[PDB]
Amino acid sequence: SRYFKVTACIPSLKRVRTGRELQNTFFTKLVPYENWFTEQQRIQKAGGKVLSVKLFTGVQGANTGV
Amino acid sequence: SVLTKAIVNADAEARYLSPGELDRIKSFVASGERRLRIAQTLTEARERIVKQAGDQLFQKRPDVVSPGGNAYGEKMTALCLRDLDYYLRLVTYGIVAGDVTPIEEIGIIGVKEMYNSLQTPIPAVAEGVRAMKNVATSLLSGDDAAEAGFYFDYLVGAM
Amino acid sequence: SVLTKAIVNADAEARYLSPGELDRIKSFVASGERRLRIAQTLTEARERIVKQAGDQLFQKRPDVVSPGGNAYGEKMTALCLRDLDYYLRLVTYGIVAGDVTPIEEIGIIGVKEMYNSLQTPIPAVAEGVRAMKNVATSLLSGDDAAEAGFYFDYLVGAM
Amino acid sequence: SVLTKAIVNADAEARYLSPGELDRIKSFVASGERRLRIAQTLTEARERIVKQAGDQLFQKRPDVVSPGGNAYGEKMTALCLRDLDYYLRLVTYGIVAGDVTPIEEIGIIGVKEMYNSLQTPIPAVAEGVRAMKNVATSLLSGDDAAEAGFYFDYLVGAMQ
Amino acid sequence: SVLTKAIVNADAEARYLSPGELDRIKSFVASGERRLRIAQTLTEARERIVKQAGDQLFQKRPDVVSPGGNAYGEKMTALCLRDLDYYLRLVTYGIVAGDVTPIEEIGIIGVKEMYNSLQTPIPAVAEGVRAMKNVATSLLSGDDAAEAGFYFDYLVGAMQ
Amino acid sequence: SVLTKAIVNADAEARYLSPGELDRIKSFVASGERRLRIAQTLTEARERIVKQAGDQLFQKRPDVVSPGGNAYGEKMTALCLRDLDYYLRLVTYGIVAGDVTPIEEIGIIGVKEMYNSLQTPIPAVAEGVRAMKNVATSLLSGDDAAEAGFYFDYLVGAMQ
Amino acid sequence: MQDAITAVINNYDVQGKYLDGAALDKLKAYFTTGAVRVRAAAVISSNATTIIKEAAAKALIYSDLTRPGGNMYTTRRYAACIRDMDYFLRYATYAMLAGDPSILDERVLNGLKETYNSLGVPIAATVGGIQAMKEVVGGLVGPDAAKEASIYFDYLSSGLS
Amino acid sequence: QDAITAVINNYDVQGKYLDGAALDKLKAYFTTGAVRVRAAAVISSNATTIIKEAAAKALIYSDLTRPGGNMYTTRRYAACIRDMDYFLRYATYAMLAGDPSILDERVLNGLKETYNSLGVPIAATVGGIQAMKEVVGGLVGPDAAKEASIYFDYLSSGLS
Amino acid sequence: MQDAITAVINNYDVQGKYLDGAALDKLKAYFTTGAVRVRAAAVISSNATTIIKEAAAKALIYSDLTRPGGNMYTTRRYAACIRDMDYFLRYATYAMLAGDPSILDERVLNGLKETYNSLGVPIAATVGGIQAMKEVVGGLVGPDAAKEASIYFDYLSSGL
Amino acid sequence: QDAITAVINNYDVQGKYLDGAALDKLKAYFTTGAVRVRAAAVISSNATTIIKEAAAKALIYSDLTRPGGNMYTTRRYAACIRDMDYFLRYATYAMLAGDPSILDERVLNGLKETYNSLGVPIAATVGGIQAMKEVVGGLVGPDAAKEASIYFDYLSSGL
Amino acid sequence: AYVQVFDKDIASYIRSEFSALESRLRNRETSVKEFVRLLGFSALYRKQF
Ligand SMILES: *[C@H](C)[C@H]1/C(=C/c2[nH]c(/C=C3N=C(/C=C4\NC(=O)C(CC)=C4C)C(C)=C\3CCC(=O)O)c(CCC(=O)O)c2C)NC(=O)[C@@H]1C
Ligand SMILES: *[C@H](C)[C@H]1/C(=C/c2[nH]c(/C=C3N=C(/C=C4\NC(=O)C(CC)=C4C)C(C)=C\3CCC(=O)O)c(CCC(=O)O)c2C)NC(=O)[C@@H]1C
Ligand SMILES: *[C@H](C)[C@H]1/C(=C/c2[nH]c(/C=C3N=C(/C=C4\NC(=O)C(CC)=C4C)C(C)=C\3CCC(=O)O)c(CCC(=O)O)c2C)NC(=O)[C@@H]1C
Ligand SMILES: *[C@H](C)[C@H]1/C(=C/c2[nH]c(/C=C3N=C(/C=C4\NC(=O)C(CC)=C4C)C(C)=C\3CCC(=O)O)c(CCC(=O)O)c2C)NC(=O)[C@@H]1C
Ligand SMILES: *[C@H](C)[C@H]1/C(=C/c2[nH]c(/C=C3N=C(/C=C4\NC(=O)C(CC)=C4C)C(C)=C\3CCC(=O)O)c(CCC(=O)O)c2C)NC(=O)[C@@H]1C
Ligand SMILES: *[C@H](C)[C@H]1/C(=C/c2[nH]c(/C=C3N=C(/C=C4\NC(=O)C(CC)=C4C)C(C)=C\3CCC(=O)O)c(CCC(=O)O)c2C)NC(=O)[C@@H]1C
Ligand SMILES: *[C@H](C)[C@H]1/C(=C/c2[nH]c(/C=C3N=C(/C=C4\NC(=O)C(CC)=C4C)C(C)=C\3CCC(=O)O)c(CCC(=O)O)c2C)NC(=O)[C@@H]1C
Ligand SMILES: *[C@H](C)[C@H]1/C(=C/c2[nH]c(/C=C3N=C(/C=C4\NC(=O)C(CC)=C4C)C(C)=C\3CCC(=O)O)c(CCC(=O)O)c2C)NC(=O)[C@@H]1C
Repeated sequence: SRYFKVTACIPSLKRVRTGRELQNTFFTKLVPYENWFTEQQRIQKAGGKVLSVKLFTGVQGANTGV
Repeated sequence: SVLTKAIVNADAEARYLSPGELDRIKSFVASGERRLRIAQTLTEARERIVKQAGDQLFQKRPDVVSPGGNAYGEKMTALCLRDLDYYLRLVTYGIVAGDVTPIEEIGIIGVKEMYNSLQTPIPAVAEGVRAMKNVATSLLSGDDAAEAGFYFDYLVGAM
Repeated sequence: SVLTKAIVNADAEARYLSPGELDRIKSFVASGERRLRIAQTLTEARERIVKQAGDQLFQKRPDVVSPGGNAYGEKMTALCLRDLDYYLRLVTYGIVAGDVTPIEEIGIIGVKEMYNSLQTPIPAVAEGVRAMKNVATSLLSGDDAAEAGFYFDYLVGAM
Repeated sequence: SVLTKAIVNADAEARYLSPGELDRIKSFVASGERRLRIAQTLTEARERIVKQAGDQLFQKRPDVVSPGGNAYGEKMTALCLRDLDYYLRLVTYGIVAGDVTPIEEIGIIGVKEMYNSLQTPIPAVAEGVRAMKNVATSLLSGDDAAEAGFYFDYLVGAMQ
Repeated sequence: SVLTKAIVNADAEARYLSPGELDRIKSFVASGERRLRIAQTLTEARERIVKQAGDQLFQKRPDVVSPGGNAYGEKMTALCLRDLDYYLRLVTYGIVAGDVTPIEEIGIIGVKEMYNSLQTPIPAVAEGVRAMKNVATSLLSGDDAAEAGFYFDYLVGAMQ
Repeated sequence: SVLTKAIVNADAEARYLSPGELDRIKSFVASGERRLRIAQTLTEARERIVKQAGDQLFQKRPDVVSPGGNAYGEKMTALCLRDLDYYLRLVTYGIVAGDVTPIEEIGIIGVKEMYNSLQTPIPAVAEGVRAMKNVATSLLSGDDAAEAGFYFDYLVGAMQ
Repeated sequence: MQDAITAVINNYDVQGKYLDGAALDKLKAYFTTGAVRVRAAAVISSNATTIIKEAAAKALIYSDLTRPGGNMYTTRRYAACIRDMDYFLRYATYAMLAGDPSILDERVLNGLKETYNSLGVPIAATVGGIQAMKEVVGGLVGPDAAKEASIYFDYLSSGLS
Repeated sequence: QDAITAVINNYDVQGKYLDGAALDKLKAYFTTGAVRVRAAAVISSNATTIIKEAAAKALIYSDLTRPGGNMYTTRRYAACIRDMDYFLRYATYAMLAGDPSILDERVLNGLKETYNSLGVPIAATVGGIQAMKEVVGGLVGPDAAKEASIYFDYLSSGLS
Repeated sequence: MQDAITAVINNYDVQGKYLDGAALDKLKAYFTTGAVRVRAAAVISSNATTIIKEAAAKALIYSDLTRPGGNMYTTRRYAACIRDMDYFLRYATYAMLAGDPSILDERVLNGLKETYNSLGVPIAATVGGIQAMKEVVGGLVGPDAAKEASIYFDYLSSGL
Repeated sequence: QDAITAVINNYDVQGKYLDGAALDKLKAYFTTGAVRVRAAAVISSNATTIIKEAAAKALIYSDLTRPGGNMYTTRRYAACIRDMDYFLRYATYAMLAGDPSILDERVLNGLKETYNSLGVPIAATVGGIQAMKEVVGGLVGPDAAKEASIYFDYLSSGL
Repeated sequence: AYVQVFDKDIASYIRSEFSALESRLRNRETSVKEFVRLLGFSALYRKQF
């Protein structure tokens, strides 16, 4: 399956947290292609900004093997 | 394909291929040569299958080729036949693969959404595929026809 | 069994059985009668297979039947042979089922944990199964042997 | 209803109703009497609206009332008209409620699935609702018609 | 503002704005002109409101402007008045927005923590806001005052 | 070492070190000098401890040094003794650290997997460590032995 | 779930017995029936939408249920009922291939009565619908297949009632 | 966010109290509001058709739909029309809001990078957006069209 | 992933061409090889543990890597390395059945170089281990199977 | 990690058993330890004040706090003082440990990148850290101050 | 995570089915959420629930 590597930052506008939040704040992750759409929207709705998107696995414009 | 499906299940389980899985692969490779011939037959008869099925569909559904209907007009009728041709090509691919997965990616995912935007009636499309199956079955030998039927049935089920 | 596996995959996907899946079922039902005979052969030769395999294992691994070793002593040696018999019974079940699932539930899940508590060496158990395979292969016809081999190999892989 | 919607938003927030929200409730209760009259008008004209809309729909879509078509035959034609009547009743309910929610629960959820089993074409149903809107608009005064139109439009949007 | 809130709910649902939601937007835009006038009034009277409120606060709390107290000294007293001015500016922003959200983001989140580091007493700050409310209410007409009061009350609630 | 443990607990709680925790650190630093001596003793006796333990192990398990067995042959026997030496070095490190963590990272994580690939029997390895403990205990004074025993026991528990 | 082949195996495994001729004959019986079952399953899958439509027409629709105040009144409820019908059909097809009723018990049958009672869905009407589906299915599958298909449909009906 | 909030935010960074010039901009928005609400309702009702027409104008009967084209295969076709829907929905939101920011926060953010990895052609997408704009312009009517056009153009510029 | 059969299909699908004899011949070629591959896969699965053991013995163990200061020193690192070896073997087996190298690219090969460089794992040594596994595998599978098996092992090595 | 563990790790890579020279380094740490514990207790008790004083020295009465500044708005102000607390707590941990590694593993790693995305000014933050150091130096007293200073400087250099 | 997603009892039996998933998490290339997704999309989950 095609996979997306995504780097995104989400700021904690609702409440300040004492424990280290660095992993939550700035995260690079591998997303299944199907999941990414929903995830992208969720980051937008949070007000986080998606710094970088790349397709980790799979071939661009593939009819099959997707 | 059969093999792709088996590998994928194994990878999810993070295990080597199970004996049963291996056996199915063995059966498939033996079947393949026969499958290739079945596919070849349909390819040669493709033009006639589409034509005959189209006529049957239009007889079954006068409405589709009527001023209201989507199929109506030369441009539209051509597109309807082109669609039937597409599905036949997909079915041939399926027979050689031994699995519907190749068919499924190209044709069956998002099909509802595409046709709804077009406003083409999905049941009529299904009837066309059924019609194609009947034509294809006649040209194929009985055992060959049964194999081909499964793929045709899947398409009808999908839409 | 083959059929159980296919149904389970379909239910997860929440779909009717795919043509490919259906084809595998058809192949299995045809194979079954031959499979039954293969299983019957091994059952009849069971006593000798176990005996021969045991001897081979003990030759291969002197240590297991040594004062330090787990197998050492009459009681312990009997238990080791009983275990070999158990695995053979499981393999026969597998052949008729056409899948390792029946084998897997009874014998392969928690096997490591059970043997570790017992302190029995897992590799030695695997060798015994390999030994049984060789004996079984000789009695079976070549094609029959290949089918049986797959199940034997699975067991060896599992431990 | 408008009030139900406001309460639900408050409950999600776990707060008492805001003054602004309360004001909107006040406006709605004042509007209600006018809304009741609009609904009453359509109810009285219901029989004619359905009849006129049906005829328009059948003219617009000859196919539906054709031997192939679902609507064809007396029994089937009656059922098609009954459906139009149902949708009109729902619209009236909506106007008094001031919200589409009453309409939505009874008519728009699972509608696709129901009609697909029946094999009724969804676009034709939408046309029928559009037809009903036009008839209803004519009987209603302009401002009343606009209010009614919104509910009619929602139905058309839902069946798409 | 109200409009932002409506859009956000729609986006979460991934749906176009409901008629009811649209109606609320319409009401808000009509109200806005009245709201602008209320805000304008307070802006013009801002300098006096702050001054009067400050005096009241210092009378109410002699301690804050005492050698021990945080407010004591010219520099410190100016800062205390600057804070009062800030809160008033936020309130005006709120009135035009029709929501406390603008106020809330700038002034009410982490306020406790900020003041605790400063060592400023939170209750005294609340009293100052209350004082500002009373001055503002007097200049505003009664209905206008009620609208303004809500925003003032929220601030007082937030800083508690 | 112990101090790392204390810091880690504090960081999880997101708090400065508790007085009690600080006291334990103080006790540990005082104990360290005594611990160093205990470690020194074992280091000096290391060569003999390994040799004696090896012999005991081979007597206990003839199979390991048998043609089938992993240990069999000079090369293999040397490797088995080298392994025993490694574990002893780890134990000394543990005593000075006051924690098993140093031991654990180097020797106890993935140990099962490593030995399974090698095909070495894990229980025999455990017996070797037990044997080393007995030799080490004899050379150590009683209180020193108890301290050393804990680390030895942990190893035996880990490889089990 | 369980199937026929596995059921035989499991019975032998609890006994600890190696497979015996009597057991083998039961397995052999299944193998002959198998080919028919596969054909039946393919027929059902292709005609599933129609089967549901016909069965609904026979029992559910043109009835008080569909009329206002009936359980299947409103689009939402109508859609739910046909979804349930589809479930029953899919599971019955699975059971027919398997040759065992167990899957029906494990997935469909368990807790259904309680769910329906809380919902206020009428059990007898549902049973009626299942019986109707059986009749339609019987036609399509053909006689040999029909007997096999019928038992699973009857099993569902008995469970619900 | 919103036109009203945008003005507020600009003032807040300056620290300036709201002023008449600012108020005038807010007033301008309030008048435009009523038109916008009507336009939004039109778009929501005709959304499916708008997409259909725009696709017909640009996407279909093209190389893209033909084999080897980006929109070839049902899956890709469905994806493209889904994207078209989002652009329409967000543009409608922006028009109500009176602010381009939501487009930046929701649609525009991460789109270019996604498209480049996918190999989706930007110019064709832009073409589709422009086509939707033209269709929308007709339905909304002239006064509304000008307002609607700016948001469509904003989306197009972002993607390019 | 992709296989041989699907790869042919996909190439034809982008062209839009129906399957032709030349394509069929490639498929036929695969079908003949298939039976051999299945036998090879079963051999590898049964002997997997030993294959890894032998390969490690050939390259990894008795080396500086295993000695202190080496990458594979400590149990944790040793276990990691043999886990990686197992991965390579399992994936190569999958690739051999598939008749396509793509799965290796999609799972194993992507990002491995970068991961290893950050970790400081030595690529050349890893490659050496893969080559060793290939040699062991070649023996067990037998000559006809070995050629097929070798290409996938070489593919992994080249990627790393 | 810790000074004690650092010595151990250096020996482990060499493979050497612990030696007297190594022991001496450990002994050195043990003497310093008592001082460090006292310093840590001082810092914990005065932590709130330390932050207050440092903020007064650098952060407040500045453009940052004024509108349009990074620390403007209550939320941002609170965030900045939270960050200051983090630095203080971690520096205290490092001082007890006698090793800078913890700072690298928790505080220093990824902070620069986070700050750049946020638009927080690094130089101002560094200024704040230096201010805290000065305040801390006073409270801890001279002997403790030297030890405390190195960790503060390490944080500053990293940022 | 194993204990949340499977229950306590089933989580005990797990030896290393998910070892590959663990490594990606250890590497910090996947998030915890993603790891939980994949435990859910697993044969073990499906078999047990
Ligand atoms: C204060 C001296 C200066 C300042 C600080 C500042 N920081 C933020 C926001 C964040 N800071 C961090 C950093 C960390 N998270 C961690 O886990 C650690 C190490 C343990 C650090 C140091 C993070 C993650 C944030 C985001 C908020 C959150 O809680 O997740 C701000 C606010 C900016 C924003 O938009 O969030 C500020 C002001 N900036 C200055 O101007 C001071 C000089
Ligand atoms: C007056 C009612 C009380 C009072 C006030 C007081 N405040 C300070 C110092 C500051 N106050 C603030 C507050 C804000 N900055 C913001 O950005 C916002 C949100 C818009 C607020 C409310 C800040 C950050 C400071 C620091 C200085 C600066 O910003 O330039 C003082 C001085 C104390 C000091 O150590 O700075 C005082 C006296 N004190 C009272 O006791 C009154 C009840
Ligand atoms: C002796 C008690 C038993 C025994 C030992 C044995 N070990 C090996 C081979 C190796 N042992 C290790 C172990 C370690 N590496 C580490 O980093 C640590 C912790 C510090 C340990 C304990 C390693 C790496 C090897 C591999 C070879 C090498 O030195 O690089 C053997 C040889 C077997 C083989 O296949 O290599 C043996 C015999 N085996 C027994 O039977 C005793 C019970
Ligand atoms: C008319 C515009 C179209 C048309 C209509 C048509 N409908 C039916 C049958 C039914 N339609 C419904 C609809 C509803 N039931 C509800 O609960 C609601 C909401 C309150 C609706 C809208 C139902 C349930 C039926 C089934 C009949 C029954 O009560 O049992 C038919 C008859 C077809 C049949 O086989 O029953 C027809 C013709 N047909 C078209 O094609 C027109 C476009
Ligand atoms: C149709 C023959 C009858 C009917 C059905 C009906 N069912 C519901 C709601 C539910 N149905 C189920 C049932 C199942 N879930 C399962 O897991 C299984 C076993 C495989 C079944 C059969 C469930 C759980 C629901 C509730 C949740 C959902 O809707 O998905 C309704 C709706 C009831 C309501 O009040 O909303 C209806 C109408 N009712 C009839 O009239 C027929 C007799
Ligand atoms: C014939 C059975 C029915 C019918 C067909 C019909 N199709 C169109 C238009 C299109 N059909 C497709 C189909 C596909 N594209 C793909 O990539 C695939 C998967 C391989 C398929 C099946 C497409 C993309 C189009 C859009 C036009 C284009 O290709 O550029 C029409 C015309 C409708 C229109 O407005 O364009 C018609 C009529 N119509 C019926 O009613 C028949 C039952
Ligand atoms: C249609 C006008 C053109 C087109 C579109 C197209 N898009 C994809 C795939 C994706 N598009 C997106 C875009 C978005 N995700 C979001 O969150 C938003 C904001 C709401 C947008 C606009 C994403 C994330 C994907 C990936 C997965 C998904 O389906 O969402 C495709 C498929 C490409 C593929 O290789 O699969 C296509 C075709 N391409 C055209 O041909 C048109 C010009
Ligand atoms: C053995 C031949 C060599 C070796 C191995 C080694 N690998 C790691 C660490 C990692 N290995 C991977 C790789 C994979 N993860 C996967 O999911 C897959 C695909 C199935 C692979 C191949 C990853 C991601 C890591 C990092 C995370 C983890 O710990 O799992 C190490 C550990 C390095 C460390 O410093 O911890 C080692 C030792 N190194 C050697 O010495 C051999 C040459």
